[PDB]
Amino acid sequence: QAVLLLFRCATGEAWQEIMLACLPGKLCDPESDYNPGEEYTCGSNFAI
Amino acid sequence: LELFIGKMHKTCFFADSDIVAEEDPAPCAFSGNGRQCTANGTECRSGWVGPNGGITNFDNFAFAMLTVFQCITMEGWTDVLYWMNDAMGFELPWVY
Amino acid sequence: GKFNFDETQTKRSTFDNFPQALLTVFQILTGEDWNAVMYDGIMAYGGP
Amino acid sequence: FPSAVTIKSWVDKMQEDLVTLAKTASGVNQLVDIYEKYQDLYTVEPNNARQLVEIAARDIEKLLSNRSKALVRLALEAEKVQAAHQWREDFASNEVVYYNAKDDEPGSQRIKPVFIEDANFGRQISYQHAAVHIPTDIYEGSTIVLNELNWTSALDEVFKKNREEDPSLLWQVFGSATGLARYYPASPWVKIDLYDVRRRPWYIQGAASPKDMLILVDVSGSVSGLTLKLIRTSVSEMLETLSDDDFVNVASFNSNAQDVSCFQHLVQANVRNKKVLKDAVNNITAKGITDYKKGFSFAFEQLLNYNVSRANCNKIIMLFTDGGEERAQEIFNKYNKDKKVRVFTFSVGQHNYDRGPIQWMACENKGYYYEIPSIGAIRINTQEYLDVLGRPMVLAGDKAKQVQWTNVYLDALELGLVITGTLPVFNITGQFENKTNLKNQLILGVMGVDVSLEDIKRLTPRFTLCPNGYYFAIDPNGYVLLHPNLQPKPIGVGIPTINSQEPVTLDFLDAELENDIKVEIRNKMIDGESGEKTFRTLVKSQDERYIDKGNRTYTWTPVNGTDYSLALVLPTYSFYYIKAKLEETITQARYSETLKPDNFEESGYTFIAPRDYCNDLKISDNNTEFLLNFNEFIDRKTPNNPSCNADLINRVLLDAGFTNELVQNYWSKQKNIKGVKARFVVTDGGITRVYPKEAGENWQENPETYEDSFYKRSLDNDNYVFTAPYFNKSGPGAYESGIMVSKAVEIYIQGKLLKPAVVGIKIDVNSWIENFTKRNSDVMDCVILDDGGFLLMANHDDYTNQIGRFFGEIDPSLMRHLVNISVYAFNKSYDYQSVCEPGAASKQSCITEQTQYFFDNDSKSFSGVLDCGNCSRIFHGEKLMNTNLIFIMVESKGTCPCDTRLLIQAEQTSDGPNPCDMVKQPRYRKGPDVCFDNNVLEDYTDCGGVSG
Ligand SMILES: *[C@@H]1O[C@H](CO)[C@@H](O[C@@H]2O[C@H](CO)[C@@H](O[C@@H]3O[C@H](CO)[C@@H](O[C@@H]4O[C@H](CO)[C@@H](O)[C@H](O)[C@H]4NC(C)=O)[C@H](O)[C@H]3NC(C)=O)[C@H](O)[C@H]2NC(C)=O)[C@H](O)[C@H]1NC(C)=O
Ligand SMILES: *[C@@H]1O[C@H](CO)[C@@H](O[C@@H]2O[C@H](CO)[C@@H](O[C@@H]3O[C@H](CO)[C@@H](O)[C@H](O)[C@H]3NC(C)=O)[C@H](O)[C@H]2NC(C)=O)[C@H](O)[C@H]1NC(C)=O
Ligand SMILES: *[C@@H]1O[C@H](CO)[C@@H](O[C@@H]2O[C@H](CO)[C@@H](O)[C@H](O)[C@H]2NC(C)=O)[C@H](O)[C@H]1NC(C)=O
Ligand SMILES: *[C@@H]1O[C@H](CO)[C@@H](O[C@@H]2O[C@H](CO)[C@@H](O)[C@H](O)[C@H]2NC(C)=O)[C@H](O)[C@H]1NC(C)=O
Ligand SMILES: *[C@@H]1O[C@H](CO)[C@@H](O[C@@H]2O[C@H](CO)[C@@H](O)[C@H](O)[C@H]2NC(C)=O)[C@H](O)[C@H]1NC(C)=O
Ligand SMILES: *[C@@H]1O[C@H](CO)[C@@H](O)[C@H](O)[C@H]1NC(C)=O
Ligand SMILES: [Ca+2]
Ligand SMILES: [Ca+2]
Repeated sequence: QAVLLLFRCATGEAWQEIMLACLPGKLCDPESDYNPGEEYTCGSNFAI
Repeated sequence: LELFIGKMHKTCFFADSDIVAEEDPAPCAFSGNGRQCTANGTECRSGWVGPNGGITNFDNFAFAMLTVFQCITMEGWTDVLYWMNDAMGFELPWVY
Repeated sequence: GKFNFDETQTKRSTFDNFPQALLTVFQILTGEDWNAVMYDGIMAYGGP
Repeated sequence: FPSAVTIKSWVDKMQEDLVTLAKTASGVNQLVDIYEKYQDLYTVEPNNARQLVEIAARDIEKLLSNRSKALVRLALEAEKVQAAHQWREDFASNEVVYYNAKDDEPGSQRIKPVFIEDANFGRQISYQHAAVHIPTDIYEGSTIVLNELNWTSALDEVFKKNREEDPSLLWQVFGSATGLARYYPASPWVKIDLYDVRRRPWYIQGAASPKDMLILVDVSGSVSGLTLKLIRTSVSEMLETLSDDDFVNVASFNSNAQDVSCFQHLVQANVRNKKVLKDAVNNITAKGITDYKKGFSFAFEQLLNYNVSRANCNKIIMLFTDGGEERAQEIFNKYNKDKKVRVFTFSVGQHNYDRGPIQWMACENKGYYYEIPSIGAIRINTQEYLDVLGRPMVLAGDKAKQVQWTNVYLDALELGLVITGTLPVFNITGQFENKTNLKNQLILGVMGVDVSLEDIKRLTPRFTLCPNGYYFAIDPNGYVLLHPNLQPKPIGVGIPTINSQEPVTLDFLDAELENDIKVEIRNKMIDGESGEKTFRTLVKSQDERYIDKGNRTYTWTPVNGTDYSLALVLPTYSFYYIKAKLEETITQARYSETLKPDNFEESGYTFIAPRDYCNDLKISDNNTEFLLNFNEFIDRKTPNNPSCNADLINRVLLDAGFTNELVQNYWSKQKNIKGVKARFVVTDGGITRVYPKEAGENWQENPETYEDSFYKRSLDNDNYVFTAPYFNKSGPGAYESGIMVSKAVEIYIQGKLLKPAVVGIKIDVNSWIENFTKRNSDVMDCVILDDGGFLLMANHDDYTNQIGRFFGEIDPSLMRHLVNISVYAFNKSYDYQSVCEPGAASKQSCITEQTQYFFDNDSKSFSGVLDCGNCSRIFHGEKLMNTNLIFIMVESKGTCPCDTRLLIQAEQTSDGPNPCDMVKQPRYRKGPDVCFDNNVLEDYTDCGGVSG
């Protein structure tokens, strides 16, 4: 899936929209390991 | 035409009504392999028009040729790929 | 003037006057979202 | 076929059997003697029609004078308090403290109230402060709201002072032009909330005088798409700001001007007419070029018609365009050179056209310019035109301050049917020096006070007169403020086909059966003049199944303070009533034991009317605990009754002795009769006794005497009345109840005809079957019908099983011919307050058509031949004496194999009458004589263009 996303960005479809979706203020999937209370931590300023 | 014929016609509907349950509808599973409705009071059946109002589909030679040309031009091919991923599984459409 | 079929929204990439048609032609030449304008033009003449 | 003389022998033998059984078993003559044997426990008092109306008209006039004083008091303080306001711009430390409704803060502090439970209020309220309602679209905590929310805090002192003088006071509300409504007493607000106080009928009627709105709609090619449905929604919301005092029409122009509907001129803009325009404006399409010259000429010419009824008030043109390059200087110069007509222009939709001519057409014509770019701006921009129309009213000053009363409408806070008095509030800051005069041309808001229809009903008592008499009040538009037939439901329009913000405006002619004389009475009542008329009228029954003719007397007078007219309908045999005269204890006490539930065997099951005998004793609408709460009260409260009225208590107690005397002295002698299933007696006092204790349960009748259909039916008729049981298992009434017979007693005390009570029995249908035969004949059919064509007795088994059913639904060929030969008449009416199951394009309100049948000719013998085609059917019909029954004889349906469509007498969901041909000859009405338009001092120097 990561390779498919990178191929999509290489073709230049919505890569800026994906970058916006990868911003720091994003919800975290339940299956990940995170402390209770901080649901919105995943995503980083490294995305740009 | 041989593979994806008449498969973009099943969207999440409402219980015993002709109202689409999504603001941006996507196809359901043609044979229980793709995407299924998750909402408690929604079911999906046939009779849907299509993803882009019926323009983009593979259920005719003209439609298939037009969507193949559009995919070749790099514009909106991921939309068709994701609609295929909703209709059928994840393994066949990505090869095409 | 044939892009008034939706009745629920106003479209920005139209052929209303000369500047707007010129901008739409330029945008199609750039290749970005040309399929959306094609879909609008097809739906303006009776759809599929 | 038997001869005519032979049939009369059959009828006379059975008529004597029926009448004798009904007369002897019920005891009609025994109760008549019982009433006449005493003649000293009660007195006969006259029912003066002229005095009754005038006394009640003065009570209503005084009641509305209570509320006018409150409105004047509230309006005086609101103007004075607001005039001493400084327009603070910061509310950080000087926070505004108030109780906001519909809640579970820059400068606002909330209030937590106690919300005790109070009577005469269907919810929890609080007299400690006043509640504030702010619409969802309006942000609380803004500079405009907070300033409006600070000076309005002084209204609470007057709110409490008003209730101190008059404890029986309903909602008092101040509707601000800002948008927020502050009402007293505080009460939590009632899905999402779309309530705006500026769109309420009472606010709109006080913001401006009536109008002559004419809507011009641009249906040219350029408006197709989003901006077409924006105009259609905008026009529909604009029609919601009109009332029955305003006249409107809608026209569209695209290279040619025409009306969008069938009206062709201005119409009264009531519920029926506004529905037609709303439906017609939703069918318009955009095509062609734009012609403003041909569009305004059509609009200006329709405002100079004067053929028909109008408002003779504000004449406005509301243009719904997007943009254009044509100003039409010549049209405005030619038609309104003196600027006698305002022009309001709306630029609707997201477009890139020229708004210059659109803006200019408003400023030069004393109008305003509005922009509606999207759906979210439709609701706010379609109500702002009342600010412009209110300019001449504020400049009038004191003379433009009169209390106006609205139509009957359902309260938003679930209080029932209410009316509201309205008084506008002006901005008079700097008026003591007359220097600002710029924002002082707009009203601050509207002050309102509610009056319940229950309050009006208390001033018109009905228990001193017969159940067939009643009061009813009228409004200058013809609608009924008070009527027995008015119901707390919205009036429907058309048939609901789906895949309470309007007033309950029910006309007098639609409340009851129309007549030629009634129109003359209504016209006299509308203009206002006392009168009196006695005439013969046909009256519908409580159950919409029977029609009977009886003499009636109408006595009407106008109410002084307001424009309402009060009338009292009072038949004969009711100009005199029985007033109980007994104060001794042991005589009164012995009647109180008769009501003891225990003795429901010796005294027969007893019911009690749920009347308001005393304040503390509350009604229960079950007649099980209420009876228990009655005898316990009468055995616990002293006879003085400081707060309980004794006129009702003496009336019911007197009849308890009168009724039990029939039960004990006469009914107990005949414990069981072969053909009698039950014996009953109903009295004006409000007690019903059924001898078979058992039968008590089978009694599917209202415990209140004044709502019993068979009781009123027996009063008009001077013979035995047979009531057909309801069909389709509407409770147990098929074979375990029987045919109900009733007969009203007639009393002559001093030459005065009195009908205090009715008596009757329930005929055993099985026993009647045996006597009828003395069976399943395939040669001839023998059926007995009542006044109304309902089957009561047959000899074909299958006919008998469907007892109490309309004869047209089981033998349409014979029933249809009977109407033609003029033995059965019928008149059809419309029931506007009815609910029906929706059909294809829960339940919704709709209009239903009711038909009722009654005897037309007075002749008793009817014979003829029915021609159904390729066959022949011969019948003979005789009517039994001293009853409403007709016996007819005809051969079998199988002799002639013809079956036409069945005749239906039931609630039919119709949509009539047609409104396209009622506006040609509309009902007479009188409009307000006050108008506030075209004032010299009006500024009109600001529109939406200069500011926009
Ligand atoms: C009854 O009528 C009186 C006048 O006859 C009226 O009192 C006047 O109210 C207005 C406000 O509506 C005051 O206007 C002052 O001047 C401007 C006008 O808005 C304000 O300055 C900014 O204006 C912009 C818009 O142009 C606005 O967005 C902004 O918020 C304003 N404030 C800023 C930027 O700080 C002034 O703030 C405003 N107030 C002042 C100067 O105190 C008049 O001053 C008032 N005149 C008098 C004599 O009091 C009164 O509101 C009317 N009653 C009701 C209920 O409306
Ligand atoms: C609009 O809001 C204003 C701000 O809250 C209100 O003005 C305040 O009213 C208070 C109640 O009277 C005043 O308190 C007292 O005022 C008297 C009158 O001069 C004086 O004794 C003192 O100023 C004060 N007493 C004390 C503090 O013990 C406030 O002074 C006054 N001004 C403020 C708070 O800035 C208005 O009442 C309000 N308008 C309406 C109609 O309610
Ligand atoms: C009613 O309005 C009409 C115009 O809308 C006025 O004009 C007359 O109309 C009637 C027939 O509709 C005729 O008398 C003539 O055709 C018109 N002219 C005149 C001089 O009468 C009419 O005057 C208005 N009033 C009446 C009573 O018709
Ligand atoms: C409404 O006011 C009028 C007068 O404006 C009242 O007319 C009175 O009629 C009685 C006879 O019925 C006369 O004796 C009085 O002299 C009249 N009043 C005056 C002031 O002259 C009329 O009665 C009032 N309406 C009601 C219901 O009382
Ligand atoms: C109610 O009664 C009958 C319905 O059958 C109608 O009155 C008769 O109408 C006919 C129609 O031409 C007249 O010839 C008769 O003279 C009328 N009978 C009368 C006036 O007694 C009518 O539908 C209703 N009557 C009203 C409204 O007065
Ligand atoms: C209010 O009405 C009553 C009767 O309806 C009347 O007696 C009274 O004078 C009126 N005014 C006040 C202030 O009670
Ligand atoms: Ca692209
Ligand atoms: Ca146009």
